[PDB]
Amino acid sequence: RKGHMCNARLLRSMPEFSGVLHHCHILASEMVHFIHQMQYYVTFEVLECSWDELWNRVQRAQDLDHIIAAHEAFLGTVISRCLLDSDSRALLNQLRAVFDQIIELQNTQDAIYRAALEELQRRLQFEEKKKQREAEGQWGVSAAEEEQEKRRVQEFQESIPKMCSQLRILTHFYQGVVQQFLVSLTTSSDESLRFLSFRLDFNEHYRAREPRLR
Amino acid sequence: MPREIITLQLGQCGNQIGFEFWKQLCAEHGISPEGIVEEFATEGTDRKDVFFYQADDEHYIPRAVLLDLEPRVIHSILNSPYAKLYNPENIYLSEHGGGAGNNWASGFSQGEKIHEDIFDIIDREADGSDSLEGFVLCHSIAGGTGSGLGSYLLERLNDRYPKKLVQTYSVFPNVVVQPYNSLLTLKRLTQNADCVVVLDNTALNRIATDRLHIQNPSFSQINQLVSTIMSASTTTLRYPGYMNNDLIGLIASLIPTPRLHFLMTGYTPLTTDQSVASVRKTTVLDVMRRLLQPKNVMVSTGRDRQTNHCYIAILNIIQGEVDPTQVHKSLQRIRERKLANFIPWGPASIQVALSRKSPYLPSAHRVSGLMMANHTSISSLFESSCQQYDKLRKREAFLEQFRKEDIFKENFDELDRSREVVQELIDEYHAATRPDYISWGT
Amino acid sequence: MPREIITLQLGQCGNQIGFEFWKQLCAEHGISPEGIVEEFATEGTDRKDVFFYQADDEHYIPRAVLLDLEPRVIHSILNSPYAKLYNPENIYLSEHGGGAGNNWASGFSQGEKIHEDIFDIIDREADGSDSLEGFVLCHSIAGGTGSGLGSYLLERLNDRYPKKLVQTYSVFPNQDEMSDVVVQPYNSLLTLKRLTQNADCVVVLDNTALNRIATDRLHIQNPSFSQINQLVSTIMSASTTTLRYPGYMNNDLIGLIASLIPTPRLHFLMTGYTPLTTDQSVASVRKTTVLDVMRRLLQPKNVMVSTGRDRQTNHCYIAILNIIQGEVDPTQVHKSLQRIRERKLANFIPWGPASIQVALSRKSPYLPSAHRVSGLMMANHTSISSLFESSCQQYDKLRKREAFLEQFRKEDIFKENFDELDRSREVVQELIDEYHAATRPDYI
Repeated sequence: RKGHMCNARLLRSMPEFSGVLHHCHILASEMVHFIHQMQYYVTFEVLECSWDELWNRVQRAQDLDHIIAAHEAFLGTVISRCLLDSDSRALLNQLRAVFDQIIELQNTQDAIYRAALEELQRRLQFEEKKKQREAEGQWGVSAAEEEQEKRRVQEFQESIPKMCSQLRILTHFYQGVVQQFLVSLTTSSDESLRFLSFRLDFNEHYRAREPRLR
Repeated sequence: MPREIITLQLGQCGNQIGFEFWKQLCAEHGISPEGIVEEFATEGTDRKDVFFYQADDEHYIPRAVLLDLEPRVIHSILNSPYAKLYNPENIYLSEHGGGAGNNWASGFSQGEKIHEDIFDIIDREADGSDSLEGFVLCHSIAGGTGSGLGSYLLERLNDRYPKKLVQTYSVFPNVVVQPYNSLLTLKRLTQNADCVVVLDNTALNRIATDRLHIQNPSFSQINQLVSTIMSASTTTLRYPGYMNNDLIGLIASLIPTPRLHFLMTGYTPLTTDQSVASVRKTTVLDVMRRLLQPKNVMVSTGRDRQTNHCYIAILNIIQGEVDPTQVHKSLQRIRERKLANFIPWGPASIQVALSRKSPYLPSAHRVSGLMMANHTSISSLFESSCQQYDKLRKREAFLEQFRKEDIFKENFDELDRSREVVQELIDEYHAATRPDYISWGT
Repeated sequence: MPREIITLQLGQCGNQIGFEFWKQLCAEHGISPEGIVEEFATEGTDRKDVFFYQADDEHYIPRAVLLDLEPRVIHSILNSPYAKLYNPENIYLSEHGGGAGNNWASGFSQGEKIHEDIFDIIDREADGSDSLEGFVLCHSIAGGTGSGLGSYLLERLNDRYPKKLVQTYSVFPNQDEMSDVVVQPYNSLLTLKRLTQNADCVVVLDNTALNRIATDRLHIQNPSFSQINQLVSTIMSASTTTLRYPGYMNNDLIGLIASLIPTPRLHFLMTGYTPLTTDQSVASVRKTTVLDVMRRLLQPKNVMVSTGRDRQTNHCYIAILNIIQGEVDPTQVHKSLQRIRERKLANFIPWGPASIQVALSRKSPYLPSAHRVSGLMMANHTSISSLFESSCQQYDKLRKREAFLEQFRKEDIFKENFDELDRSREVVQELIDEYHAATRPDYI
């Protein structure tokens, strides 16, 4: 998220690095703003509660057998918010699809920043020779360097479209493509997951697009 | 690894607030006035290197820089009991005793004059920081140092540390060039700060007077309230928790869009310790209902009846004995009761995090709530700032004083473009309250 | 669920009634004057959420908004011991302490001019109350703010909360006593019109009756406006005793209004207290029978309503509700109903539903009752049609003779003519005719 807000300025000087930057920023902002509430939700579904539950369960052990269940209850409390059951593996796989989409947006932002830096390297790499030639007394523009710079600029302007389209898909998807997992999340029977469905927020394309969010 | 925060204090009010925040962090991590951690907080689970730089003399040296172009404020900050607590190498005072003179232009000129000095202090704080999340600049958009120096520091920090979060603490005035300076500080925050937290003096004073029963509030009480809000927001960073221990996550949660960086703050209970809550357990639900009440917000954001102000995102860090189950129930009840109205650019983002108040800092409330919410109502405060800037620029009110300074030397163009930026921010915040902010940039 | 009531105090008499009612509620719920719940009321059965709003300090604060155009009553309310009991934010004080000048038109103008401030306090109280049921407007029918500002506050409460009950503790003027305001007749008529139109139910608290009852039954020589406010506070604490202490019947204001007002428009209630005696009048080992209480309440010496003893208006109770505070035997309540019906201890309206309910409920534990049986009488009687006729005739006398007509015509409500006073007298006359019909078989 910080990179979608920051690394757009790594090469925010070419209009080819505009659609990709803005669209990938939309994607990252939507996904991160949605996951901001999910962070606290995960921190309380099985994180904040299960530790105290384990403390309470061990608080009544007065025998080896009495203390045996104390940690098993903490185990179940922690495991509850993982959906690791084979039956719960439908919602678990939906959530891991959300994690996979977050990872994919991470790779997309990595590609965007690479386009923002490696393609920004050509604008200054060729300036060393001309800068030294000016002091050395040379004049004119090298045809091989001018043609290479023209090819590099054309590549930065035309192939930036691959980044632009990928980031536009990201901007759409961060709030839209989450719907396959949200189909199960919209059917949240657990009151904690229903609270997540009530705060499935900051999407910019889920509440407006996904019916369950608005 | 410790996750430090670099704090840059600009102006007299900023330096006083920085000293108060350093003392609050010291009390939270159990650090004495010399920065030495108390015996009761030596074995704390708090990552004190996260909030303050840890001096090898067991002193929690806050990674804070106290900047004041007038020797009075700088001397008082270094004369405070935290003189030994704060590292002297991070405190710079402008030898030019002319100050910024309540002019954003003069403040910017002074900041440009000490651009190397501020960047050096920032780099030194990064050196003394383990895993620093970013730098927070605290300044007053209407003051001279606060506005002009905030702009200069923001530009220098954007040039030197682009990968660190840029937090701006705009302390609004309760100066004829105050409106041009407000525009300039708004432009600086919108251009070089990734997240700007609005601390409006009018609403802060109103809240303090209503709850603490303090008539004619001075800057000290507003600074204390701001320090309490900041400590509640930083309790997750100070005490190493399980989630949201870094400012980057909060910034993404409240300002997923860098331009709509206007983050409003809330404190619960918003009442003095003398305000005795009679056998009232401030529950997560109670704290949420009080925060859903606009009267508890310490920011004077215009409650325009024509503009449907809404919370783009809200994150409530409850410090103290707050039950995560009660927090989830409070979040659900606030969403259901629509105690927080949210933008169509993203659904009702109301997050409740159960956090612990620092054990060495006494927390009188079992469950308190600090809200960092990006709401479109702050767009009304942006409209107010733009209107003030336009009021000064259209008549060039104190545009002569800025014309003595570079930001308005040729004309009042710095203040004019600054007011334009403030108006653009207000319009963008209204769009963020509108469904089209997802496609506004598309 | 709690059902908070937004107590709106207008005028000096209204401010006194509101402050006294807040003090009585704090005492009965065991809330100290600082709002910090009294040590004896932590386990109190008082539904403090129901009657009082829980502030940030958890102070048992009734949702009371004191709005007066004269600073004297506002200062006295703020100088009472219960200042920290109620929320300060709901008290709006007009810096222009000039009042309405005993003119109902001027009072309505003041209420509308402070409508932003007063409506703000009303809406704040409604948002600060979980299930705010409605507004109770304590004001004086003869005052300007009490009559005029009372009308404005009742209309504002009806408009902001059309579904919320608008109860008024309107201090009716002394129809038998020469009012010091020659325009006080017009003010009384306007307050009655406000009770009939912008208020859902009006409890007429005639100061002449207050003085008469205090002097004859309670042996209080010359009851003061402070005395009337204290009596109103005691009567309110008696009526809200079942509000704090949850009972089995008549658990809400809407239910009491339904049981006491067969006609939605004819909700003007006369007041009575039983036994009507000074606290020094200790009933000597006198086990107050429920039938004996009914007879004493029906005794005119115990009624707190200055209803003209008009032989032309056949006073009869449209509905009779006996609010008993203390240890009352429910079987004794049934025996009381039978004895009162047999002996005709209470005369009922011929054109209204026969409502003689005997409900046993507890008093506020924090409110000590000197009498084992204390009685508050809220009766809809056609004798109120006599009091309304006296008020209407006084209003007509003021409008026709231009008595204080300079003050009446100085306000916009009567700028063109004494239209506000005339419409007020017409509304009062219509209500009086309807009430006399109600006591008559032909009302329905």
